[PDB]
Amino acid sequence: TPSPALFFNTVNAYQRSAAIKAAVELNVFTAISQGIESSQSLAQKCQTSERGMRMLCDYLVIIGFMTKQAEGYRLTSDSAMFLDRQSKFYVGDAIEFLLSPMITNGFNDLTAAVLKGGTAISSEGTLSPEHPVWVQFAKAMSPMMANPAQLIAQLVNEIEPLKVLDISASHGLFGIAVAQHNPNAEIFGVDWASVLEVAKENARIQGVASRYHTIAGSAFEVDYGNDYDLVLLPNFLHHFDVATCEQLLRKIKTALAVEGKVIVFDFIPNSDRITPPDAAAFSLVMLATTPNGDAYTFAEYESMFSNAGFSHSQLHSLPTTQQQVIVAYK
Amino acid sequence: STPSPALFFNTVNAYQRSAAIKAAVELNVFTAISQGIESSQSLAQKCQTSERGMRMLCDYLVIIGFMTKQAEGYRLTSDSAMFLDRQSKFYVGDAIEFLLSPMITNGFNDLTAAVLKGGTAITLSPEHPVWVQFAKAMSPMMANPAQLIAQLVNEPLKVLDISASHGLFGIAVAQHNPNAEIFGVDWASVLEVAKENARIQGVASRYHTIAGSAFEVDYGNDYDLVLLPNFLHHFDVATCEQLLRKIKTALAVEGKVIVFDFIPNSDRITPPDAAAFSLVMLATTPNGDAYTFAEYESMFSNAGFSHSQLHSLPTTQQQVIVAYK
Ligand SMILES: [Cl-]
Ligand SMILES: [Cl-]
Repeated sequence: TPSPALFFNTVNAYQRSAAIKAAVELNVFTAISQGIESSQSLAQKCQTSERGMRMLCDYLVIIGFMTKQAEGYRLTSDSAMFLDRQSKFYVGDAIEFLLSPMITNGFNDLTAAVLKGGTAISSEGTLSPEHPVWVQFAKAMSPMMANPAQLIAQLVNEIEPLKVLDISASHGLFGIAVAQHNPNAEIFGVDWASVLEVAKENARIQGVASRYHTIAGSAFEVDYGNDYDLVLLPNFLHHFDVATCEQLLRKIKTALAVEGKVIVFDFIPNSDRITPPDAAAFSLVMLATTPNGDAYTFAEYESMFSNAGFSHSQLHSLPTTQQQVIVAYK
Repeated sequence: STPSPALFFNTVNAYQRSAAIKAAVELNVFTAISQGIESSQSLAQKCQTSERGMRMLCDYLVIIGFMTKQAEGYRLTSDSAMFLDRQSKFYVGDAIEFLLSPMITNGFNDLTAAVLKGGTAITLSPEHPVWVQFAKAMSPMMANPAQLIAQLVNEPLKVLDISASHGLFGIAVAQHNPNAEIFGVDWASVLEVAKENARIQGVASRYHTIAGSAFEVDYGNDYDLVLLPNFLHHFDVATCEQLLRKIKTALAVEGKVIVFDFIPNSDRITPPDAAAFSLVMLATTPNGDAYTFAEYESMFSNAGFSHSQLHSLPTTQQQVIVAYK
């Protein structure tokens, strides 16, 4: 039988976002933790009205974050692991970036973006110089990037760099992990100055500050230097049109040493542009927030590297992690 | 088995799905595809948008399940062909005029404040104009329930329809009962949608209106049937009880009240759409709720009614209570 349920669930999907934002901001999951709490008790613990807590928690049960037992609400394993502040795997503060109005405003008029072919946000959306949303990204999103940074590092350890450039270093964890596994590596991070403050702090925390160097400014304007064994591009290229990525890849080529390598870490959808769903859905994010950005397929990236003068590019799917890697060879 | 933050991240970004379906309806994408197959280039030309914008939106709409992507272009699912193509008799797309009204989405923009307060941080203002939008935009999905309730009651009647809105509940009683006289109660501006619908359905000579607040106007007397579609949920129990006392007075000796509303099981988590409606009440009203049958039963009892009885109606989304004077 045919049904308008998808339509209506989709129309009202914004409510789920608001519900999880409230839950996180109010520490609801931390208050429940691995036990069972009534809404009356969560009201006391989180300092809210009881009826408000009850209506929120019933909804959180309805959409899958918790269960409702006789004696109260209980987290699912996933909420206990990822949303309870007591857990080492807590990612709940990612909303500081993901639900930043600096990001969500692009979706306030997606019709406008579809009409014009890119972000309806004033200027160049999130690509304006030193946009503060990238400080929020660097602070808020680093927990989920820790593991892939380590994976890329141990994929690099099969190569041995002495000189590393990390372009849009952000939190700095990709270059920092290279430094962690390679005692003779010197790391150069390129980002806006206020973002590199985070990267530096993370290098400090990780014990590699003395081998961590910064080149503040636009990846397109700064002088990188040269003789780089390894150039990392984590979650950068998707923001720009193809010509701009090509401009960047030529600059990178000049800076590489003889046997130099570029590692791209990004959302790389299959050629269908609909799978994997999370990778492929990122193209709407690029429409909403950037003028000409896209979630580019491997074939598209292979062609950019080919046109920028590289000899060979190769996909490493990395099934253990959400995003995908391309290694290019000078 | 293996734990995942996927539910968390997909819930966090869920607002994006609402944005995409809003753009698609506003741009008339589903009407442009219809029951055929159209490339993103063709659709950009038909809808007067950029090619890349259309491609990116359509790929996203394929991902979340509204259409498929074939070799030669995009193709609707049956559900989209049925409900989102304007050419279909069952088109419901313009429901977003109410559902994505700022007058509802603003409430969720400060849901955290609502939870702390116990009620809306910002609909029940005298003559709020979002109710003219509800009446125009939400009527297509109420057409079938209205016919079912008219089926359920139908055996010279005097009917009161309280918060008549689009007027379809009362109108359907008159559609099926040619000697029924209908008295719609809502704000004057909302009643003009009701009257337009009365006329369209050919029942206008037997459609009458009492303009103003359901809580202040004078209903008259000797009502066989009183309809309460989608209204009690906005108010607290005491305010509901007040209205039901006022209703009781207006009823003839063997008079019945029919409530059509979101009535969740006593778990307050099923059925999912009924149960989740209480968050919408938190976000948008000071003291509204999705009340359960026990709660409505108690309200009618305290208001002096002899009896109330549930009719789930599984052939629809919402549930029905009949109360007896
Ligand atoms: Cl990153
Ligand atoms: Cl209604």
